Amino acid sequence: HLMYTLGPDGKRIYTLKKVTESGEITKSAHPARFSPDDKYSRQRVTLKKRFGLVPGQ
Repeated sequence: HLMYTLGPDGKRIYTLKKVTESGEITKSAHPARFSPDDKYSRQRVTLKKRFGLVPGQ
């Protein structure tokens, strides 16, 4: 009928453990990274950044 477990010396320890699990359930459907396609990258959209021109005659 005790609501606490004693130690090897006689020290009381509140360990009713009435409930099975004792933890805060994390929220589901968390915000996952957005990336449905490869075009998502701003770099892919940006024009050629190589500037490989050939000025001359």
